[PDB]
Amino acid sequence: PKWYPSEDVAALKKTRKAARPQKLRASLVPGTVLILLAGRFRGKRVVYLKHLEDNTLLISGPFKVNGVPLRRVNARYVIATSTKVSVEGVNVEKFNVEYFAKEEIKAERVEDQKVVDKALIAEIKKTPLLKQYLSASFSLKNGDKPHMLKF
Amino acid sequence: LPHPKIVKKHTKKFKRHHSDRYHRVAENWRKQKGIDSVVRRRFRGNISQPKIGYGSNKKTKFLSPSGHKTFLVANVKDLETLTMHTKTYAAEIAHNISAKNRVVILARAKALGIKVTNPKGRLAL
Amino acid sequence: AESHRLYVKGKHLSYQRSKRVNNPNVSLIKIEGVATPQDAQFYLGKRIAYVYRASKEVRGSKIRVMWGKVTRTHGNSGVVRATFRNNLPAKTFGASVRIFLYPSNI
Amino acid sequence: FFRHKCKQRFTKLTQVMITERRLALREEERHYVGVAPKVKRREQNRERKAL
Amino acid sequence: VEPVVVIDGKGHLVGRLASVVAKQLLNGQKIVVVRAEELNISGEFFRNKLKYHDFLRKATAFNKTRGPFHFRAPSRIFYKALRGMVSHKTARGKAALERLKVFEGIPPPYDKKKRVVVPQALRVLRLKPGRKYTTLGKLSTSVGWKYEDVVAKLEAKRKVSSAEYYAKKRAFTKKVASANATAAESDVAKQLAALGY
RNA sequence: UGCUGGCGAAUUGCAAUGCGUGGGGAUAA
RNA sequence: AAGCUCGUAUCAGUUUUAUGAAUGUAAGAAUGAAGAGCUUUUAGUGGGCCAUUUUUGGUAAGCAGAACUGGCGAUGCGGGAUGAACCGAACGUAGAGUUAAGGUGCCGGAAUACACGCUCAUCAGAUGGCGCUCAAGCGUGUUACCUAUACUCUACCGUCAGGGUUGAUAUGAUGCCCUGACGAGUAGGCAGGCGUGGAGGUCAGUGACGAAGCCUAGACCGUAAGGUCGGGUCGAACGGCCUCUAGUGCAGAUCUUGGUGGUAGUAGCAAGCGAAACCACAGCCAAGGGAACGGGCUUGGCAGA
RNA sequence: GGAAUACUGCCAGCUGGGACUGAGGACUGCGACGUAAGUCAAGGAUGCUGGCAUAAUGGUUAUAUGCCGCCCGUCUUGAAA
RNA sequence: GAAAUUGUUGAAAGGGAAGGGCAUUUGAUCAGACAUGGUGUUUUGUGCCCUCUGCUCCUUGUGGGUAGGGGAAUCUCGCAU
Repeated sequence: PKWYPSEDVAALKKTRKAARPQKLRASLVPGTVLILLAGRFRGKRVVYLKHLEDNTLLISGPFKVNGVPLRRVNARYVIATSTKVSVEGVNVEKFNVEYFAKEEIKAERVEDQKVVDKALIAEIKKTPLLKQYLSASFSLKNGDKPHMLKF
Repeated sequence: LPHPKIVKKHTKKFKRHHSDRYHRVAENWRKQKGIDSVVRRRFRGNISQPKIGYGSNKKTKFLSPSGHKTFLVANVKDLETLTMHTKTYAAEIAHNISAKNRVVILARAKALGIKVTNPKGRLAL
Repeated sequence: AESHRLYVKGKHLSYQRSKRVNNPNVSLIKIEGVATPQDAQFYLGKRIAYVYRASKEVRGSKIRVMWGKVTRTHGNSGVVRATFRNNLPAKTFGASVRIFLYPSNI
Repeated sequence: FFRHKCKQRFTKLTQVMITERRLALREEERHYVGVAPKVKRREQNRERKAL
Repeated sequence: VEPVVVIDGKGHLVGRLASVVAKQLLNGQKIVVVRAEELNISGEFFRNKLKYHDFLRKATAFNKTRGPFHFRAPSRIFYKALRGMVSHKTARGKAALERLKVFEGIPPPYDKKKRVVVPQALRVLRLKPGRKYTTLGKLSTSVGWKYEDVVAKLEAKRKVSSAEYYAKKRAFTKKVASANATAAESDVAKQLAALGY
């Protein structure tokens, strides 16, 4: 900062692009079963919990069911199914954007997993076959036309 | 240097008509002068001709892929003209400079922060 | 167990063309079970992949992929225009092309 | 012009004294060697005569 | 939608069928037309018999042995009608035709395997009721093909060997229709119906 | 997986599909 | 091209009213254009054919002649299967979008669309081929779609036009800019550049630690002329810059000289020895490609070293 | 007698999905919103995130595939010849 | 020691034409940093630093070069760890 510009570079114009919070599509409401589409956990049924500051979604399997940890995911790489669960019993507010820094798995992450997942397992047991539904993997069979399919 | 995305318009070399068929006709560009020539009347399928439209953007002209303008250098004196334009220009050590003198040039250009386009020229380890 | 398929499979038909001129940039894609432009509107903007075996192993895999996007519809049949990064080889006229479900509108 | 440009000359020429940085942490086991084309054949055509 | 799509000429129209079979190739869609002989055209017989012979008088001058080879066998008669819409020269073609297989009748190893029909090429779905229309069979016969008989007979045999089959099968699905009919009503069922099944 | 269980999945970090040669020997042509 | 007055009310392949025997003169009529006239001088240019609209001469017909306006000429591009005369469209380099003319069975990108009727033909019909018959034909209507260098928008190149810019501009005011419009081209004209041999000047230039040259499935720059660099080969001079000068830039001339092929191990000598003529390039048929032009194209038949 | 509803047309009505582009470079101007303080979609893209050095990537040559491409020059004639 | 042209070897292609343009795949192949910090604090240790004593070239204050000692308990002023 104290070091003078040794070469003449042009300063930027005062750019007129104020950032605005992400407006998610209508189908997403906290406590919604999703289908992840890309990455390590592609074609998995995963519960949606919180919209984060970095325009992502905080999601959990839960881990006890399908082996999906407390992960972040992008909004566009998800199909949101209409089947909603109870979410109000879960304390999500502990973790945010800063939680997912990396500067073998830490014990703190495992403890946050189990505390949340037990507070979620209790509500999954209410509806029939929902536990089995989350353990299963999504796929398009012969005759499945996604422009027709209601999720 | 933060440079614009360098657009080239035409990467391919503008070769001459029938430069490939005959051997005596060079690949160096010459216009077709005859009135009955298809290249001159710009028929479909035939080779593309050099015209002013293919001209490079003024802001990004003469720039190498590194985003520097090329500049020939003979000796340490001519090198030290670019003490103020390290981000803009790049030292091109001339072809005929000996291996004895290049080690001297590369020592100075490394110190001044001048990017040399052709190091390792005549210089083993 | 059998199906791991998260893509709609469709054939790569041709390039965008007239009778005598073809633009190799824009490829025409038939998609399975798609009959109208109205059904094809769903697939607009979705990422495409052409997956194929190659001879030499590149990154611990003998299989390479060309990625691209659906741009728009093409005629009344549900045939769809598609621009890839590197254009499809033209040897692939009538080859399977994987159309994915990201990015999702739904 | 001369106000900020001599300020600018001074700036660059002071950060030319990054020479000392290169020359304190030198200790480099390389050094540029010329390849004179006479030697390039004294050490080619004599190896082929060696074999 | 199916690696191979065995078709059954029986009651089709050279041209239309063909055409549609054409497209299907140029778009990587293996095919296998069968019962070729029992194909169909349009217009009286005496017609196709001419609109052919003409194709027969063809032949090259100096050397008739190097000109338009007039294939009699139906399969072929039709294979031409097809190779006629398929650049059949540029590799893109060769690549096709290379995807075809027109048989006269229905020889293994297809006999044992499902087939289909191109609803957009049926005498009974394109030709105005009662209206002249060839039947390749005769047409071929009338102009060479020396086997209409063999296939013929050697055919009826196939229909048997099968017909017999079906029975066994039909007699099988007669049970199921019951198995479920009974096992129907119960619960687990009811439910399904609700969702639709 | 017809029904009921008990464990493991992470850190892949917010997408980048994840069967011939060149010589021997033996014997058929 | 330049100089002179002006920048206007100077006009216009146009319409209108006015006034006479399609057609004359005016407008305090419209519409468009800041591009006008007066000198003075300087290149190139003396080809027709087709089509349109008026007639004039004409008998089996065709047409023959005259005048008038276009098309090609100097001109690509989309379409008409293919084309001097048809249809659309006058071209800087691209990206995206929309269309024209023509089309959507397949070859062929695009509806084996929808709706009303008609048509059976012993070579229907619309045919370029295959093929087509409640059509893929005929007559008509309704939408949907396909795509050109066309139009729209954006960037970029250059040209032209208008303009800003100094008690000096964080770049050579023959600089740095801001705005808009434009881009075909033969003969010819004007202008800015690139290269070669030598001269003056300069770079206290490069150079046996390798100059010049030569290659190179090597790299970069310049629209291009070309310039620069790496690698290999080489062995002694050479280059940039500001200027000067000319025996200065090649594909052709039945070019000159030198060298080397195919022909050909052929003709030949009245297993060996060994040319020449000649040589744009190749050499399958059918059909169309208007023009006593089919050999390259279009559509078919076909085609194994 | 009682409402509609197509059809034509309007909205300086609302809410989405996709592609392409990001030119320019301190601030001046026309504005909107906010009582003000300010802020903003207002005289041209910013912010976050990932992939790297045995990288990432980019190129040359060789052929294949789809489409397109009459043999150059001179000299005639109306152009093809 | 160029090109035409010739042989060998290696690679590629070849069903009655090749060479060219737009685009891309495959095969072969070449590129791809003696890049290494930047900033803000903290030990010390030195010097052109503080301080004591000077000497010398010249032009206007807003000068330049260059010795002998001391001193870090003040000082980041610089450079080394």
